[PDB]
Amino acid sequence: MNYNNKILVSESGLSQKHLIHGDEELFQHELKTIFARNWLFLTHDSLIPAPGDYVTAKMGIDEVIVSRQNDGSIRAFLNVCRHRGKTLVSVEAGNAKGFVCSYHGWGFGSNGELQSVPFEKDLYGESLNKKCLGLKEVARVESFHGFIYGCFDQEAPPLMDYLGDAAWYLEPMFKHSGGLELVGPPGKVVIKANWKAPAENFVGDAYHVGWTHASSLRSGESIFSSLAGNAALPPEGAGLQMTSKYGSGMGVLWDGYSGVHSADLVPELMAFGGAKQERLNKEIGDVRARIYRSHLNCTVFPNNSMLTCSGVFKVWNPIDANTTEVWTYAIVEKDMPEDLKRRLADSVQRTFGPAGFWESDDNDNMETASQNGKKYQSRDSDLLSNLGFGEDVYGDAVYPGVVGKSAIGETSYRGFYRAYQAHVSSSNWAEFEHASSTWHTELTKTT
Amino acid sequence: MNYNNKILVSESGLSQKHLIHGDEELFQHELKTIFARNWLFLTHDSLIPAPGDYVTAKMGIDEVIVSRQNDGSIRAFLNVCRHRGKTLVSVEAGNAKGFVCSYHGWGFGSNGELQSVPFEKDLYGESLNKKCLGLKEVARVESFHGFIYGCFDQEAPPLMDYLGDAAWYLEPMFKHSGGLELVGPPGKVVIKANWKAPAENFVGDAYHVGWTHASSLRSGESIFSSLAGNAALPPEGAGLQMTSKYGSGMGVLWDGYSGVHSADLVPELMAFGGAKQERLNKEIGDVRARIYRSHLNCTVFPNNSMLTCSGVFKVWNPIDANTTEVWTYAIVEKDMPEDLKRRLADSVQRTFGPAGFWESDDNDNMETASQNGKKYQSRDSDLLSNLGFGEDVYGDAVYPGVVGKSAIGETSYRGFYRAYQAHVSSSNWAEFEHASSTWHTELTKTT
Amino acid sequence: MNYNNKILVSESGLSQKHLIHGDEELFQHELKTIFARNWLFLTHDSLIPAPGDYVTAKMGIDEVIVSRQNDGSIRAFLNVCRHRGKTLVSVEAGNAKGFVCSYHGWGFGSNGELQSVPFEKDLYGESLNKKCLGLKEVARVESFHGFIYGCFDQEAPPLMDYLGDAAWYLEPMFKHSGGLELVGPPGKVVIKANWKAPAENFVGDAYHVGWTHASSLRSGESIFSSLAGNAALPPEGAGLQMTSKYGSGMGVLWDGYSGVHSADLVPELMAFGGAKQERLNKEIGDVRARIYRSHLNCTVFPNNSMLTCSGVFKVWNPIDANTTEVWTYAIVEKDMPEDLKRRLADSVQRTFGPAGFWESDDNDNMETASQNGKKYQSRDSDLLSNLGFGEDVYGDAVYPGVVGKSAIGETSYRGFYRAYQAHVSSSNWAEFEHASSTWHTELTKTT
Amino acid sequence: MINIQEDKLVSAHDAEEILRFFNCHDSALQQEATTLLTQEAHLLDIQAYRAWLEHCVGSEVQYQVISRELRAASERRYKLNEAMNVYNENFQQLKVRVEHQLDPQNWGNSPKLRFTRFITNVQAAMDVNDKELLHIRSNVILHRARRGNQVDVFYAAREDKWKRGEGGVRKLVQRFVDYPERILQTHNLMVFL
Amino acid sequence: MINIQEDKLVSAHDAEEILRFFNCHDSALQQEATTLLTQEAHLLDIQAYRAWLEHCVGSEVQYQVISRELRAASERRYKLNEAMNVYNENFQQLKVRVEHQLDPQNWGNSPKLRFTRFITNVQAAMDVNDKELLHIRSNVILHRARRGNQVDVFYAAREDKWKRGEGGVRKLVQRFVDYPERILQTHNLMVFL
Amino acid sequence: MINIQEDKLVSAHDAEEILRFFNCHDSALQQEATTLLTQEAHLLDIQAYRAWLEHCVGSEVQYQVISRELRAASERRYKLNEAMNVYNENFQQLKVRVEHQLDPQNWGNSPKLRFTRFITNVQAAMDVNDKELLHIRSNVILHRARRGNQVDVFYAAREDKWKRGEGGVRKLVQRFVDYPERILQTHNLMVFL
Ligand code: FES
Ligand code: FES
Ligand code: FES
Ligand SMILES: [Fe+3]
Ligand SMILES: [Fe+3]
Ligand SMILES: [Fe+3]
Repeated sequence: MNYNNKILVSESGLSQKHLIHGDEELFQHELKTIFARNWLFLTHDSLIPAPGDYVTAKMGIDEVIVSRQNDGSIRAFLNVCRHRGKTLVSVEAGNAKGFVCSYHGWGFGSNGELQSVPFEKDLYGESLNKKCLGLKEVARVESFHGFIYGCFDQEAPPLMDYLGDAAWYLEPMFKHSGGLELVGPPGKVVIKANWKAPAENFVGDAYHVGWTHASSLRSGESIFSSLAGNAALPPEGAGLQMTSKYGSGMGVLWDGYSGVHSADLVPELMAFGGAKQERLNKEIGDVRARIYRSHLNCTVFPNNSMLTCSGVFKVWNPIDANTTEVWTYAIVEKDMPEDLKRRLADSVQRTFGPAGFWESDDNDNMETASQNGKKYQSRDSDLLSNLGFGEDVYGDAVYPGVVGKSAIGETSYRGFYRAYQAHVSSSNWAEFEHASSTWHTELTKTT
Repeated sequence: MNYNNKILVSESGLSQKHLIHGDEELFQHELKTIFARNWLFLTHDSLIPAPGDYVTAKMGIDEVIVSRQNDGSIRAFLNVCRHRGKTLVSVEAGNAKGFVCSYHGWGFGSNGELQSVPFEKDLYGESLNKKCLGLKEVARVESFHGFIYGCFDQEAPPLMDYLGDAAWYLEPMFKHSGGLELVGPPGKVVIKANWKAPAENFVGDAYHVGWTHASSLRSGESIFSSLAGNAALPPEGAGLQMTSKYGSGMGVLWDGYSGVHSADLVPELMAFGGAKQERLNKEIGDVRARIYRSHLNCTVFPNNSMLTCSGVFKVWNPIDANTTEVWTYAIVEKDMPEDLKRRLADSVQRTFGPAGFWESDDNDNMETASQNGKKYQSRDSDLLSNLGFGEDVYGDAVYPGVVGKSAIGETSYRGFYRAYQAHVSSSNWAEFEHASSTWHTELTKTT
Repeated sequence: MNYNNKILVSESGLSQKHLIHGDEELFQHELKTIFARNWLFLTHDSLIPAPGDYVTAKMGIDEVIVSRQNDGSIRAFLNVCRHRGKTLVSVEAGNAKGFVCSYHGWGFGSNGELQSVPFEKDLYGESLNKKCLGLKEVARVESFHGFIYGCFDQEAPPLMDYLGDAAWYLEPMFKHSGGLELVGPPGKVVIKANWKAPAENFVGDAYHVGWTHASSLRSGESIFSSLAGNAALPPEGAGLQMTSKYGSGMGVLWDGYSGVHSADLVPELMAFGGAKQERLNKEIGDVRARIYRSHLNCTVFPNNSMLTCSGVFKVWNPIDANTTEVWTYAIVEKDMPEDLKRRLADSVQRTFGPAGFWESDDNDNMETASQNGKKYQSRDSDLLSNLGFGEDVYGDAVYPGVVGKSAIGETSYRGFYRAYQAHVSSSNWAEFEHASSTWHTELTKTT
Repeated sequence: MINIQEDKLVSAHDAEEILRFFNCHDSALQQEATTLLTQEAHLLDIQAYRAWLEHCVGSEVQYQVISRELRAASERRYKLNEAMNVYNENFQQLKVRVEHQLDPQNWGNSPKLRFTRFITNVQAAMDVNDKELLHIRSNVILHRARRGNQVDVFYAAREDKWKRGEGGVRKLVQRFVDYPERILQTHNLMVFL
Repeated sequence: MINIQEDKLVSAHDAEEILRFFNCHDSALQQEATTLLTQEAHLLDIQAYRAWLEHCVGSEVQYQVISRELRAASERRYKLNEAMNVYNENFQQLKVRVEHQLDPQNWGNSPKLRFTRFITNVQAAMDVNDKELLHIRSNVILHRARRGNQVDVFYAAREDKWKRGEGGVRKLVQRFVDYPERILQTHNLMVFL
Repeated sequence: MINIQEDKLVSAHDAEEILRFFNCHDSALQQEATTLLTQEAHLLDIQAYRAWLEHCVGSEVQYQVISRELRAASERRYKLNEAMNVYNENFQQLKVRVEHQLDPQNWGNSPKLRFTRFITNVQAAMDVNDKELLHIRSNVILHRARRGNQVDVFYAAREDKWKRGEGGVRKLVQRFVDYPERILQTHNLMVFL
């Protein structure tokens, strides 16, 4: 398949070829043009706060060691020994000043430098140039209010610019709330689905909530209980959808601070968020303060997703076209009381973790939609994302980005897939930029 | 591999390259040139007799919903939602006027039409053209005396013509007996073999019976018991072999109405079939009436097989080059007494079902012959099907088709593989026809 | 990938691309250019000593029957029936004058000839040319002091020449000791590693011993106990490394006759080997007699490895790029007392067999180094084998081959990978010879 | 103890069966049943099929294993055959299968198969009317290994009826298994559960 | 009986637990516990979730399953959360999950799932202080089959506490499971271990 | 009870073993054996290897696991070694393996492994001549999880001999396992069955 010419996503992101969820050759091509080129979630400051603290993380199918340096910075390295290629670290987290390879004993520092080689003088004499034998390093590592992302491509935009118009929406919760923390360790489960399936569902799919999660809504008595079985349609102005130049996007559901949490947490949360919203009114204004206590279902392109307020934080780690490793963390506001923090963490896993009764509603949707992408008669079929097309705007006085002034629609799919086509048909960042010079015009065409 | 030039089957179907049972690229090419182009078994009227009755079925690796319409006709659709591609129906059979997708709630009718979309007016307004969003439909669905076959290719021959010369042989049992019924549900088992292995074995392999099934013959006391261990060779004129232009073919074993069934059923069956054979003598003649009570091991090209009289009905569903999903049903004569019907059904599964002691004799044969097709030194080796070559005739006064007037031979392999080469080197039906203009001359060459 | 141009191994075998341990296309290409072209271990005379004795063995991914003929010779055949390609023999060893296929009953002799075909006269008449229907035969089968190797390529060098300079090192133990025997049956385990990983480790990796096997050394009280945790560096002149034109090579550790065996065997072994070394001094000289009682870690290109003295004998059978079937036998000196023979066999399996506590130390090393070869960021990385480069010699007065006069180094890796590049970029034996006309100059470049 | 109008996922049959065991508060019968099943599994595991027939199986036995068609939880109109019989054997039919297993020309039995069976969760209760009839419920994990690298594992619940016939030996008179995997991924179901 | 300074791979917790069972040399309690667990597994296997709640689960229950982060054997400085809760439920939370299972719009439950549970290695000992509190240890293999060809098998050790509340019925008051597979290869862990 | 001339698939050894258990109609011994094995499995599962050695294993132990070569059912001429020893250990050899497991530089043991063992089908019978010698048969399913996504499951039948030595503690004096899978698909067989 010629990825320069093949139309995998139609104009304005209206449709995608079903094969994108199933084709292994395209998966291989994504490793290069999506995962090696874009920003990927690694960890949070709260997970490696002290010098020598490290976690392992996936970046595409590659595994990296993410380590807090003595100077307080964070560096990330391929989890691979520079001698004969053994995996260096076999744990998920810990603290250390270095890492020793259990094959031949080479010793690497937390800064990736080759520090020691057993009996170096007697074996290598002076021949070994250690300065050139440090761990392969991740070129770019940047932070967004404590959230750490990595990128293998030096030519990428800074993380902030990469977030584009989505940044404005996240800031109230990520910045103005006084800061978030990530509660680990994460739940880890393998699903038989393409990474794009859950990515697209979290980026702009409020339409499925009432029906897919009918049973969970009915059972939990969460603030969205009505909506179960599509019994009620959310009111006019219940929220909006936005998307952005580099693919990130989100749905906004006004005031839903208790989110997916069951009646046992709703009073406390709704009280906590409201109290903060009052204080924030003076600092960032009413609209932005409201956004803070509003439920955001967002995907940070390409494979990091979250539900603010619900506090669900997800990494969709790619294995192959129909295999994904799901990592689930809980996000909490630092100034929440500890007991509330612990209960929120448990509730996040209770709903969306390995045994999450909500996440289970989604399994078959994701797996079969992905698996059907390999079926002969379906490879060339068109997946539809045209809901709300021709009513999106750009450059609004209040809400930035390409915006659909409605709670339910497919705006965020369109922006997600627009950035995806551009990347897959591009050899580098400059070409993606050229392919994206009229992005917002493309998304609002008929408006 | 250039499938236009590659000789996968030698002239006259004398030999096949062992790689056909193992090559994944060829498997992929078969999806297009065998499974998407030819007639495939779906179900039987007796399985969906009432309006709204449906079953799911495989057509290649695709899954379809096969539904009885209100007007009494049958239509079949891809089991895939037209929105984001989720699998629509998750059961094997039932009754309903429509199907609702559990992802976003789109409602399809049993006629495949998009009937309802949740909150269509508020979300899509008038923009959604539902008439264009019905389930992808199987172009051709036809019946052969209650047996329902589907074909994705509109240019195909009608089913009757597709059956060609094999139709004459099947008619006495399928038509003149007063009709057959299919007893479900079927047994379903995955074997590690290429779909062609069991297809070729059922189409023309009486040679393996005495030896492969030695233990089953000895143990069951069926009408073919002698023959166990190749202890006896069937008498001169014990039967024949036939094949046809579009690949279907069968072996005929004179008078074996009790077939593989154990002594407990032989008296009743042999009495039942004889009684009917007497009545049929006046209606269709002695020869044809005999064919009725004669054991036919047949394959309807490409992957549907059966043993009449024994009542074994098989679908060899393809998964990959060394993986096949075997479906086993029982076929019974409608006018048989119910108690006989139930006992025959059990005996079919007892012998050839998931725990069928006869079918188990075949497992290793099929699996290793298929698996050896991937082995380096064997890919380019030639599988032989030359037994009886140069003694087949065409245009006989009594027995139509390309015919080997002998119970044991490889005539049916030759015709099967002749049609297979023609299809794989052809881009469409017109080219297959051109490649088949001297088919019978090719098969009888040296006669 | 163009294997004519792609540099998979740098000049002088200094580095290899990590992808060689992970690429499936390269694996497929190795089937042709490594496994179908080179000498592969089949069995030992002691395993099939009597006429009609046979074993099955792998040659690449192909399976062959290896049978002792009446005239005392050994012939080997593809374990595949010449009719429809079923696997002929389903056991690992036995005795028989022929083999009958359980599909249709064709009978083959131990000499591979098609001897009988059921009811041949009545079915085939005279048409079947049996002389042309014998089992596909392995072209070359040769012996090295009872050890039997096979080669599919007729153009190969005789086994002795193939062993090249490594032969001299093996002769004292394989020839002058009065002969070795192979104790079966072998242990059989599947590891998730590329066949080259254990092949390279056994051919020249003494560097990993102190560190990888720290726990085993400490626990067993074997003659190399000191060395555990790299606590001590072996003395100057503790041994050497050699490699050869066709890829075979080995490490030599002076006097280590008790090898990996635990204190319970050290006294007896050290006594037994010394006694023989005294007798051999007069026959083959002091140096060669010492080599006999010295520990050799050797790989016979491409995938047969051994530790003399320890008595470990391994076949690394390829399945796919990250899957290998490990066969483990014990080698013993024929003139050892039986009770010592039995205890040595048990100790070989105790240390290096399926539950071998030493072999287990190596598992993760092999599996991850192989698995990392598939990871995107690591495919194009360079595995290093430059230790001791520029100090190897060729044409030494005492020790033949390309030789590193040091116990620990990477000489044998270099020669192994030099022969591997040459084969993979070559279409036949003549081209490999041309690509190897300055092999030893290439390996000693900077010396 | 179950109300199936409230416990909506529970079949009437299943509710019937669990009532029969919550009230046979009877330890010795439980141990007898355990012994019976362990001995049956052992004979089966060593492939002593004739012994099994002679010592464990009653002349009036019904040995049944079904594969149930996957239908909608809410299905109420479609009434055609819900299941097929993988096994549905009388003593004679079992004898045929045993002969088929013992026959020297059963090529699939060379080299010899390896079976290993694990019987757990044993419950026992006497029948209300036939005082000589014992109901026994147990679960089985059956492991079959053959030809180097073929490995199949089967899982199931067994509903048995055992009766003392003659010799006082308690023998199997009915075994019923609703096999839990609709599509077998084990080559065949040719084993005695 | 364990010295953890010598048995270096043994956790203090594990050593504590094994001490509690090497000295409840008490056969009848073992049989009672066996019965309790077999009945619990049976009700679960037939999906009688309301019955399970009413008859097997105490109002003060803590139903907990954790996934422990993989750390170095020699780790001693890193002290952040070692584990997350796959389950950590009180009676009400369990009731919500049960309702979620029974709901007619749980699309994942059609067609009906098939569960088969195997309970083994049962040990029982009374608590030292609360004479009404029974400690029960057991291992479970849980087999789930759905949708033709989906098959998931779960393995775990269970540390339980059971108490007679009212009706004299012994009910579950605490279940603790440290799930042994860090990354689940089973789609989800949505089953009651 | 078996006639091996008629039950053609049955080995003489297997027939010998089953005779020894059809006549130790002895419930208390069965329960003692059950307890012994469950405690042994528990200590093993928590990796208390020194405890296992001290409390469960006799000084005269032979701990043996074999892998039998696949031969023709009708084989009668080929008489070379039929099997190899995956394990064939005396007490000292077991101690070495235990030390190897406990060693801080066993890199394969970090992060810590997770074992879960299921023991079923327990049968017990005293030996005819040595009244202090107990024969115990049981089947084991052994589950090993490591490094996130590595999962190996082992299945086997165990033929044991246990003797009261000193302290009156019954200890293991012989374990014999004929491993049923010829080619292991589990990376290694480095576990104590
Ligand atoms: S592979 Fe890491 S030290 Fe050699
Ligand atoms: S995928 Fe079917 S309604 Fe959306
Ligand atoms: S395949 Fe061997 S006789 Fe036919
Ligand atoms: Fe959802
Ligand atoms: Fe057959
Ligand atoms: Fe090693």
